[PDB]
Amino acid sequence: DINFSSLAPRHGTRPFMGTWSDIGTS
Amino acid sequence: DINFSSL
Amino acid sequence: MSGSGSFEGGVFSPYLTGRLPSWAGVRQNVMGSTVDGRPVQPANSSTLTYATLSSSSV
Amino acid sequence: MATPSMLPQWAYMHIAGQDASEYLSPGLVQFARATDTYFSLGNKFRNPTVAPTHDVTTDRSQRLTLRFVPVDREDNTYSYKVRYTLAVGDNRVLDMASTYFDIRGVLDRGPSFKPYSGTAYNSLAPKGAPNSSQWEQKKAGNGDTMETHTFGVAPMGGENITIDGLQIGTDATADQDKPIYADKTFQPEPQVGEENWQETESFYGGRALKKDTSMKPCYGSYARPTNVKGGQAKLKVGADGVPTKEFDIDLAFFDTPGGTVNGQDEYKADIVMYTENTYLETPDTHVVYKPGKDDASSEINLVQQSMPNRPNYIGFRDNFIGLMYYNSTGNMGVLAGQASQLNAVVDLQDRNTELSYQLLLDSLGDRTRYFSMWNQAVDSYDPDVRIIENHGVEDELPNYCFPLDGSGTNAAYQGVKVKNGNDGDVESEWENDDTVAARNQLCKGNIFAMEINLQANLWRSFLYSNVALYLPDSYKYTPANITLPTNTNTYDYMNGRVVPPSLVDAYINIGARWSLDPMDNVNPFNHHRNAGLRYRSMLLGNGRYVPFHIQVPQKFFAIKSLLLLPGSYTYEWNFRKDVNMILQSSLGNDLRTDGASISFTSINLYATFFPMAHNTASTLEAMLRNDTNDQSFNDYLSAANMLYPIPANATNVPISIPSRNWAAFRGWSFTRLKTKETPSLGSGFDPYFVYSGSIPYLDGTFYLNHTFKKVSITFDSSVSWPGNDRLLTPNEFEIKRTVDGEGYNVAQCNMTKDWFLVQMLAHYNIGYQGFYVPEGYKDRMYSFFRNFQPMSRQVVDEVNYKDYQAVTLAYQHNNSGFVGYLAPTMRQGQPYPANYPYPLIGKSAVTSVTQKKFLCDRVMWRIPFSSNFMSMGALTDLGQNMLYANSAHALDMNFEVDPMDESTLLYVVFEVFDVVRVHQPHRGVIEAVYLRTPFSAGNATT
Amino acid sequence: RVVPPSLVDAYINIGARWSLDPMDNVNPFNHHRNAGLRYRSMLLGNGRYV
Amino acid sequence: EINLVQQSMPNRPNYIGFRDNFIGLMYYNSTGNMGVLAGQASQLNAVVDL
Amino acid sequence: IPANATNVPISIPSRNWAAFRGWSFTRLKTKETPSLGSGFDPYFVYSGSI
Repeated sequence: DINFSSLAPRHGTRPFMGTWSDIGTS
Repeated sequence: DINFSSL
Repeated sequence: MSGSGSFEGGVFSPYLTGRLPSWAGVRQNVMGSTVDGRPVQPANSSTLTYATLSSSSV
Repeated sequence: MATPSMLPQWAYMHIAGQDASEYLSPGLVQFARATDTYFSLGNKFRNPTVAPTHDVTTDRSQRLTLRFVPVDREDNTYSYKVRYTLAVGDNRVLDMASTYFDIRGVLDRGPSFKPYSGTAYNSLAPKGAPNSSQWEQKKAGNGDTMETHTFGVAPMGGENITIDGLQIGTDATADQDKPIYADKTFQPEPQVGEENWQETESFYGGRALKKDTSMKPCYGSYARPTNVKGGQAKLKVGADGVPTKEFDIDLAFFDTPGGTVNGQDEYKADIVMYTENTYLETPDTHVVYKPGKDDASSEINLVQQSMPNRPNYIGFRDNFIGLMYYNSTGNMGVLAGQASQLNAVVDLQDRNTELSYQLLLDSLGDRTRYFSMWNQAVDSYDPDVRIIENHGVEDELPNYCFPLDGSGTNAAYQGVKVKNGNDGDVESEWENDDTVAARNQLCKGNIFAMEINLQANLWRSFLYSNVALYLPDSYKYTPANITLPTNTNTYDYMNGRVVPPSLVDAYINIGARWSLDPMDNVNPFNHHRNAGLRYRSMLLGNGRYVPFHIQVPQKFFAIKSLLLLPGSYTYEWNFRKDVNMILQSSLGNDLRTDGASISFTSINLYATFFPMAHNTASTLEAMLRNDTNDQSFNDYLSAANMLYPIPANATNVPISIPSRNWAAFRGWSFTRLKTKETPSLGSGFDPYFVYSGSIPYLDGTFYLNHTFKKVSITFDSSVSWPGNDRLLTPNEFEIKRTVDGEGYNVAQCNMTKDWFLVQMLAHYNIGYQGFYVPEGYKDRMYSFFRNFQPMSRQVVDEVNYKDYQAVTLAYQHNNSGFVGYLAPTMRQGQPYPANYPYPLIGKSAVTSVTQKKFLCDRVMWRIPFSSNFMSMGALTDLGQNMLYANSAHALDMNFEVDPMDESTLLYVVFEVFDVVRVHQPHRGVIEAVYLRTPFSAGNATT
Repeated sequence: RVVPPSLVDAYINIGARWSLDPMDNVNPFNHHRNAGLRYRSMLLGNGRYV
Repeated sequence: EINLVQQSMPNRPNYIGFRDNFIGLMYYNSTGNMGVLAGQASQLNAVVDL
Repeated sequence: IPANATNVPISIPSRNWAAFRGWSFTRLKTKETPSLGSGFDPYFVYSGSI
């Protein structure tokens, strides 16, 4: 395409119990 | 805000 | 404010909030006066632009 | 109830517990999965979702918004320079996405401005109607005696006419009923007349204009009130000048001629008029015809015609295009340390940031959603303007007007009854009735009416105003009564030129979908039906003088999405005060001449900070101070952007590029611009830029992509790149083939199969496995598929039709007697057969030829630099054959274009990587390295 | 009741995008061109007695 | 003779029809008109309106 | 809000605010809003959009 591969880390979302939280650098 | 979350 | 019919003067019972009644931000209560006759104010000048609603800003 | 509280009873009700599928019995978990597609149980179990309670927000006093006032500013003559000190505190992280300028000032638009297409004064009036006005002439006069002739109407009744004029009111008893006479100032109002269609007879009074006021047709006539009672009379010129308490109002009385008529020795009034001098004007109309040569008051200046002025919408560009210098010399921005002072922004002249940012928001949301914050509203046209789809009008029922009483013309009738019948229409014997009145108003036969084909004249009107007016000025002529500016870029010249309505009428290219041939080279983002432009114009207001407040974002790619860490930094940017460059027009007239002006008072910088916890903000500060966590961006249109002239009426463009490395080269794109519509960047002021319509160069609103007929590529000066025998024309591309005899044309137009394949592999990325409509996200506003419009029409075969006579515009007639002669003026002529379009349908159809073409608007042609013409990776396969088989080669490209009668440019884009990469190694220090691959700066100097 | 047709001139606020001042305190779902309402009106037909 | 001249204009459009989703056709959020769902031979109401 | 007032009012809940989410606020007109605690309002004279 016209240039767009300028994307995120190809992580996935962090695992949790009760749908959400924050773990930072852990 | 105004929401419902479920399985 | 309001009352008498069987009363004398000075409030009591359920409040109609709006901090310090006749709060600045828009007043039809009493005439304004712009800073040194220069038309910049963060508020209404006491013009009827809210008789039928519409704000203004130059 | 509601009695339970605190954490054990919030995990009992699943406000703050574990998810369903952790608290459910594990038999029901697998049952739910088993049955899921035909009997869902997902909506029956509540899933908790808790916000993080610590280390995501500070509890310290911190603002979420900061306004940086200028530390220095200087206004130039056409630039405004504003510096700031942008500070980021410790444990605060700033994003440059959320920074934007606040610009306030006063904007003036010339008297060219007119955000409407009608007239605001009158407008129900006939365009030939002249007002009530008197004039002086000698019609048999001599000496200093001039006959005074009044044309007018007196609409309201009276009771008497005396020396005090009309007498209409009456006073109550207090010494009889006194007459009340109408006030001179306003009382015989022009809006008050009879309320019945049954006459009020008696006396009549009205208003009139002096002969001191010049005649102007009633249609756009306006005179300001001079009373609070809506009188229009001007004050008399006294001793003390124009200020007096008197008004210039006189009374002129008239009666019906004859001595027998009215008195024998008296000639008492029947009509009275309050003549008055006024401040007559035409604020939005112009006189399109007059027999005279001087505007005054005359019997022949009753006959005048009027037409509204051209709609002209003025307002700031699409995303505030051209309101900041990007890609410029000596007007470069600054972002730098505060101690370091070394600039960390480099702007090149072979970058096109403004165009690039259009293409970014193509791809990162819709451009059909307007946003009033950043002024988004994309230029567009209605596709019933640009391509004329025509189908005639459904008009199979006559439509009529009827008199107000609806009984036509009535005449006197007395009653009669037979004396005693005997049969006969005179032989039964008839005699007068005395119980039936004489003078009954009966109408024999059908009621009076006049036919109008409404549907016909509703599409006649529209078709003229959206097409005919926007024809080139080679089809226009100046009226024989007015003179226009020498300059052709003046509004006054543009609305003064008159176009015959017969050039484009609802009776040519009928039943065809076909853009007109003189409308293929007219920019179609310069019309009043551009609804992006209309939106921007009316988001400022409806008057010339507009104090404004606008919020204008950063667009330069290096710092657009940068996260600026703690430190103090110098930010500086320059803003253009050039009216042409910052205001779009719907006619593209030169606004500098017209009288637009702009100035800035107060420019500030906003910033918005996420209120991150100090602990978590300093963990991220430390991490992004690492040399492996460097922030890297690229230009969306990462390219070398170059222009090359095309001479006037020239058929080829010879393009040659020196020996250059082509390591990591991507495709090319190309489009054709016009020289006058393209401003020169790399200059603070371009004094020869006299355009102000939609700039195709920066707005991405191209429209001359359909004039290309070939392009060819050569490397080494000896090898054709499309020459590995991959095409039906095996050494070049052909875009249009005109004269096809191998059946290479496809898609029901003149465009080759070869090029259709190429431009479906460069976008959709499929054409080797059949052509299909691309998905909804594979095509966008600027994608190829949406703007590709094949079209065809038949016209008479001028060699194989043996009764072909070439009749010119003058000698064409059609709607004879019902439309003006080559002018938007009143009807002329007689009912007569037409002779204009030749039949192409039904019996007696003429022999015809087939003409076929396409339009591509808002699309740049692109050819990928990939062996198979589809890219399966941004770094092409032939970009990586230039790491082993490269040493620099020449590239020569040849192009064949249609002749243009004006100078044009070719815009060739050489698609590269623009790496903008930036690192902070310490607080208040910022560093960068900017590198590009096949075309790059610093490749022959340090 | 009649209203003057000159109180909405059709040449008032011309070339502006702007709601009228006495129409900001008027419910705009009590209009005849409310197209949800006219849908449900005519899904019961044109007669009184349905 | 004078009532030959009269004028007329049509009556205003008025569209009547049932509510958006049948809003207010069932009592909700009322006590005394409160809904009921419960077992038989227990009568423990599992609809509690506020 | 009595008519002609810029005094619009809450100075009420002295609750415990555990698990509180946001607020949402809007202004209505008195004669457009029925009572749902009453079973019939002999005073609701508006059938427009509620």
